[PDB]
Amino acid sequence: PDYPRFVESVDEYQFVERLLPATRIPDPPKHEHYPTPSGWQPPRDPPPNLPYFVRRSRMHNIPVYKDITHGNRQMTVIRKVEGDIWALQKDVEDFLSPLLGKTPVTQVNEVTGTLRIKGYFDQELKAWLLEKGF
Amino acid sequence: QGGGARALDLLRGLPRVSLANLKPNPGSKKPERRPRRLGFEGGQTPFYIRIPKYGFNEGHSFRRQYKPLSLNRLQYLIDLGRVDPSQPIDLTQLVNGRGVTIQPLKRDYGVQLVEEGADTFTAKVNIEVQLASELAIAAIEKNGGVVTTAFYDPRSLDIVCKPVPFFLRGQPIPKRMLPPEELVPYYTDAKNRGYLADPAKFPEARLELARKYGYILPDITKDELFKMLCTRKDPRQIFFGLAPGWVVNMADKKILKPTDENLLKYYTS
Amino acid sequence: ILVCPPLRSRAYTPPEDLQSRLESYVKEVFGSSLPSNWQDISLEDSRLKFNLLAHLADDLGHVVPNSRLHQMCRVRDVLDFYNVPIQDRSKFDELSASNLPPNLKITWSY
Amino acid sequence: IGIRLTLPPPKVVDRWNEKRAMFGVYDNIGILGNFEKHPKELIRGPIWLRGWKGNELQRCIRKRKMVGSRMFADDLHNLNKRIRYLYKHFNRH
Amino acid sequence: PEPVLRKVELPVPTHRRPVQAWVESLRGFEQERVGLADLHPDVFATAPRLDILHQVAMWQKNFKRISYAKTKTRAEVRGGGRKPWPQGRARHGSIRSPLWRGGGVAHGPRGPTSYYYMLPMKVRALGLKVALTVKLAQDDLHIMDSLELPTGDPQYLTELAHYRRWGDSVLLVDLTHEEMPQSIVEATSRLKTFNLIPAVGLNVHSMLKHQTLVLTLPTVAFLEDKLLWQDSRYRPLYPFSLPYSDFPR
Amino acid sequence: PLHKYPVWLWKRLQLREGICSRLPGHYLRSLEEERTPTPVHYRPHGAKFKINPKNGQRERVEDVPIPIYFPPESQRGLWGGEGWI
Amino acid sequence: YRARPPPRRRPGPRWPDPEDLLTPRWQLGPRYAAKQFARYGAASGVVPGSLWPSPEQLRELEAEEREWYPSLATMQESLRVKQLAEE
Ligand SMILES: [Mg+2]
Ligand SMILES: [Mg+2]
Ligand SMILES: [Mg+2]
Repeated sequence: PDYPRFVESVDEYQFVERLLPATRIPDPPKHEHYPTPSGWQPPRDPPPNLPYFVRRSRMHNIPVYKDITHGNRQMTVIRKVEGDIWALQKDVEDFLSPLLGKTPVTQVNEVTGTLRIKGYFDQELKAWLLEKGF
Repeated sequence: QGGGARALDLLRGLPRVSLANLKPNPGSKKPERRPRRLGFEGGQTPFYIRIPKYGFNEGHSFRRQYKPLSLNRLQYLIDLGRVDPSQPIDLTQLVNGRGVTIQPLKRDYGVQLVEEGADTFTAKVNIEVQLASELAIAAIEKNGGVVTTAFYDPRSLDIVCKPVPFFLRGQPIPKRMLPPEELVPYYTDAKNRGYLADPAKFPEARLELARKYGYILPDITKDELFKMLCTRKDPRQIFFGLAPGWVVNMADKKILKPTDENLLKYYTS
Repeated sequence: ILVCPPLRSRAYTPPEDLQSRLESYVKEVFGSSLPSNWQDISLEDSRLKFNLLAHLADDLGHVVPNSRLHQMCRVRDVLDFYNVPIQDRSKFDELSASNLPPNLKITWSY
Repeated sequence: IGIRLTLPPPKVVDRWNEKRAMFGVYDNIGILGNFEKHPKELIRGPIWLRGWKGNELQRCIRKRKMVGSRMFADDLHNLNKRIRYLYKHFNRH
Repeated sequence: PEPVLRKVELPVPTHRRPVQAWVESLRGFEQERVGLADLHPDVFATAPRLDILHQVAMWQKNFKRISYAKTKTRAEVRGGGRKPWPQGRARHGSIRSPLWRGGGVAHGPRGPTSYYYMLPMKVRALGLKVALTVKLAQDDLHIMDSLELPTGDPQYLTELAHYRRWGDSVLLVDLTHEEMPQSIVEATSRLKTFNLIPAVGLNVHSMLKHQTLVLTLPTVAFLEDKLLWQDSRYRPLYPFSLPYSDFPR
Repeated sequence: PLHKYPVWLWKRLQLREGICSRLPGHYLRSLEEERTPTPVHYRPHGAKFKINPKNGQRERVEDVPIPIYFPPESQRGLWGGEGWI
Repeated sequence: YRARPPPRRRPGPRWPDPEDLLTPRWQLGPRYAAKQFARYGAASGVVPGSLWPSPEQLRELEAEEREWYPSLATMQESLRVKQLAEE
């Protein structure tokens, strides 16, 4: 029956709104000097004119990922490739062949737009793709 | 140049895609094969039995765990706009920006700030964590930021990390408990920037870090963001601007505060 | 009541005066401002693209399908599309139309 | 012997009956409906098998847990026996 | 009177351009080319992933399947408790052994058996994009300003589809169930192969079942908004049914 | 098939039908009440929580009464809650 | 054909019949009422004053707090005693 008395305060609700998360990934803020302290750089504008295009991830990172299977098969994967993937395969082969001293073994997945490379070249490929403007 | 547009161009010639011409990707299906106690060695003492018992995992479920947040990760989150340095950074903002994942049911007690990436850390932030290393604190202070270590209990940590699920329960905001006796020394020590530590000692501790690591302690009082930098929550406050005992009504966008004397005394105690 | 018009034949043969007929239509939609390099006029403007393609479909009776609309970037692209003949004959008619040797007999049971 | 000497009545399936014509509709109720409802809520069937899958042992354990108290005596006895039988079978006893 | 010109409301990647479709009308037989609409390339010009279509089609087929087939084991068949006497008694343990006529089934169906599983949310969303892209690429997608009809007679809609060479089966998608025009509702309710669904009901199975897909302009904006949201969203903290700062809208 | 109600609830359903339903409301409540008898043959835990000696952690503790058998003879007399164990 | 209306979550608070024996008990108590108010607010019909603890519940809350949650001064004093003994 008897219940504690209370007051309805709308003014303080603004603090509650601070606590609500966003579903949408925010767009990176504009910086005066690139790259940022963490090393991030936005994609070039306008897009580089090439036969292929490498889209950024939803987090605005370059989609180059290390992959391993069987505990020993180190591989590098380039995802979100659009356009002529075969043109990217030749460009990657010319770029990596000096470092290895041989033509790199690769697999082109035209359906998924994925280039798979044997060995770890994620760091080198990320910088290489950043220069192109992707 | 055309790879996506070429595939769609080929589609125009081919027959209409339908339920009659679909197939799984080659390699996604292994063909089924049709025919058409463990740890027992057969009599001897098993290997896993003949090894002596040792307390490797004794009390594992009661050990405290802290998710590591590095300065590299923190700087990366700030660079991409997922954590805003212009406001106090706490567990809620870190979780909301997907910077860290906290599992209270797995004995997580918060985030521990780690020194990895201190050399390149440039952001000026006001950040509340549960544990911080000496080097991590120095990196934040050297940039004019403020770092404080605060304790959240399992119930409080669950609420702070996921506020909206709590508000939907319909319970009044509880007051977070004090740290256990063992932790009390850590959180009452200025060297750790403890939230329960004496504010007067802080200047001395802050200067000692500047001397040891060879940087000039900046004067945040002169900073434009000083008011935000010194913003801190009461030891009993889970959320900024929200007191214990308040009930959040998200449907009507209202907050209900109790006026009963006994209730007010309990929540403020 | 509404009477459905008879089914239209899909056969298409490019008119010999197509380039002249297009040049006129382009001058109407886009004006006479840029006669030089009329075939290079871009169709990025949706309103201009609609008027040109709509006029050609009404007159010629052959319309760019949805799949090819994005490919009509320039006026030259529109000219190339209308230079492609379309045939509406059935496969039986196609086989019979092609000269068959005296010893080949094709019967259609449909 | 063993094979029918006449053809069975021809099978006539109505591919465009209402059930087939509308199959799959609302399977994206969540993705396209602000996630107010989950697709598994569409599933009709036993109360203990809605939006859940498992092997026979797991199904029997789940059925007894959810509706065991409402089962008929003989059915419940068979279910209890089955679980015990399956428990030994699936655990390689 | 005036060409209906629809532009892509959401941002398009700078390296791509929107694809286009003709805007038509059902108010008259020859009311084609009433407008020109722009379609987001990431929804209507995605890579044609036939394998993903198979993934989503099979998921729709089986995820809600419940098999009610069940047999009786030797422990459930009536009787059979005793060891048959005929000359020891053990030679046969029970008359309901699977080897015996009328015995239990050794390895029969033990239902009800569920086939429930869920594809990742992003995969199911991608399937819808592929289906929409496949329809447009094969000239099976027609965009309407509205589904309003001159009359409710089904023979009109049938003749209209025939005149425009749509195909034997047409899927009609309107924005909302409540605001569906009565004229199209009456016509499609008497037609077996002309099916009318709301936008929320769009699914890969129905799209493949029907040769032709008809979407209204509002439905296009609705589809692009829902499907593109998956591309840029965060990982979920909790179910999207619960409140978020920016969701819904 | 399944029953509409759990078999353990059939008893309570009987009180909603026929002569049992017409019984006084105050009397019916006495039947519905399930008060816990005073501990006689076991020693109850003092508090809801206790500190586990083995691991030094606060853990919830519950009182589990011992089943007591009351022979028909006890109904004639007054045993003060005691019974056969 | 025309598809049947899309399945929609039933609107508003659901108050299960308390008398019905098939009504789950978890839907009866106060923990369920509090969730109906948080989700639907005023439209729930729950009296907001019930959300907070009552004098009886509050007394038990404070009793539990003092028993297992000592004050800061008590913990600091206890630590000093242990530090002296160990030293
Ligand atoms: Mg891997
Ligand atoms: Mg038997
Ligand atoms: Mg049988």
